[PDB]
Amino acid sequence: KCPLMVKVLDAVRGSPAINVAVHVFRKAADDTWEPFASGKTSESGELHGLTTEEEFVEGIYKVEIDTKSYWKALGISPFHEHAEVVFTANDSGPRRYTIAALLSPYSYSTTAVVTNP
Amino acid sequence: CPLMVKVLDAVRGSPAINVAVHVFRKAADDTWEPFASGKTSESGELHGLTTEEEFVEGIYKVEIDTKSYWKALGISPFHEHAEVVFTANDSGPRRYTIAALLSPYSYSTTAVVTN
Amino acid sequence: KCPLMVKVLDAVRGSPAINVAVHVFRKAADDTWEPFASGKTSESGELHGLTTEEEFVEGIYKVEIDTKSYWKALGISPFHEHAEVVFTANDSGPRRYTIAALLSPYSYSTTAVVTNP
Amino acid sequence: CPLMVKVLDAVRGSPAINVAVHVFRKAADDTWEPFASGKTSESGELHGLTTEEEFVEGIYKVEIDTKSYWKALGISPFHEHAEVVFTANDSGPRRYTIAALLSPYSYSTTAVVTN
Ligand SMILES: C[C@]12CC[C@@H]3c4ccc(O)cc4CC[C@H]3[C@@H]1C[C@@H](Br)[C@@H]2O
Ligand SMILES: C[C@]12CC[C@@H]3c4ccc(O)cc4CC[C@H]3[C@@H]1C[C@@H](Br)[C@@H]2O
Repeated sequence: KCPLMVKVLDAVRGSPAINVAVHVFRKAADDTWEPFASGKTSESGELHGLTTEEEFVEGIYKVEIDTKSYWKALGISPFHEHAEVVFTANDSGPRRYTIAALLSPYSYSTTAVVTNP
Repeated sequence: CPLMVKVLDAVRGSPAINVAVHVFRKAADDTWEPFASGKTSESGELHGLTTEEEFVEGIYKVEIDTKSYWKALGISPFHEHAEVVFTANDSGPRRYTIAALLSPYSYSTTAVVTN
Repeated sequence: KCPLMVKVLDAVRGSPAINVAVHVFRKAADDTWEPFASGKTSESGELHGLTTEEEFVEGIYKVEIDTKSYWKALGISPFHEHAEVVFTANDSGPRRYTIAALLSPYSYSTTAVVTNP
Repeated sequence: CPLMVKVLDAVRGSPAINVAVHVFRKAADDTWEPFASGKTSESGELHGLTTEEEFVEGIYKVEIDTKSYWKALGISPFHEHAEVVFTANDSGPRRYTIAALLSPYSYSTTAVVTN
């Protein structure tokens, strides 16, 4: 909801990827990754409510999507540990970010849709 | 040499082997005329479809028969085939590689155009 | 709306692809492509209302997305004429189909999300 | 031979040339230890990163420095880099090709694992 949303789809089943764990980190002043927010995708493959416009300040963020556990639960041993998405946010003022990922066992893609509010 | 097709399997992390590929050229009456065809190799590649002489400017379609590939693997697919439609242009680079990455409910295709 | 929706995104701009022409065809009994529906994507990159559950019977359908005109209007000469999506629909009863496409000048992807109503 | 990286540019339909690539291996203290690196060739490829001897089972990360690539082209990009994280497994095929297809606001990566 509002400034950061994550959407995950399954390219094998043509479906939302449900119950996928997502961890967001923010680079701290000492160049370490600090925990920022986390959650799981819903029945629609979406994860809303990770942060607020106030909390989501300028910075470098990493969205980890735990794809390996997703595939393993479906009986599949996939190639990747997780899909990582690393980006600078809000450098030119607040924006609305949708981070999308499309998953296959040995491949994925990831796409950002960015809107000006 | 001027046209190659390369196909990968995103589920198995492998070349997509034995996939039928049909190339067509658009005729003056806007129908698709068979132009060349073959099956992908053990490396997922299909070479020797055409020649510099035959591959003149025009509109081409490459059909990759993905449904039969997934059916052989016992995996239910969405698409009948992947279609790639483009105009060949002499002003650009001399070689077209039409690549495709296949999943049961999604495909990605790219053109790598080089000299 | 209801059983067939098309969504188009621009991978260069990280935005919906707006005002993209979309033509849907259905294979007739004489194995020819008959016009079925058409429209343009909205400001959200979506195209709703192409058909109804009544009209969208079993068959083989082709969704043509006119990507070349889209890129040309942005000053770009792209590789493909259009993105084609060809599929059998409703073979096992009515379903809800979202046909998504992600566009770049020399590449695209397309993905179906299929739901049981 | 056991690890290759191949990078393509979806905007220009070309190999992505001169892209920095850094490989890391996960250490016992869960930090990332520099393992190998290089720049993609004129064919968008990076060979000779490691050896059969050195490429033991473990968790590896391949970072592809996409932001600097797009910046050089004058195109505003979204990601800092593309990351690819995986466990090397001796039970599987002997060669890993890590491929990536780049756009300014989207990337796709595949592992092609072969003998
Ligand atoms: C990058 C790629 C996967 C890797 C492919 C590949 C893999 C190994 C290799 O030796 C060559 C290629 C060329 C096509 C490449 C695909 C084009 C696009 Br459709 C796909 O994302
Ligand atoms: C995952 C996706 C980008 C995000 C798209 C998206 C974005 C926002 C949203 O609300 C829905 C979708 C569904 C299609 C999704 C695409 C399908 C495939 Br063609 C592409 O990789």
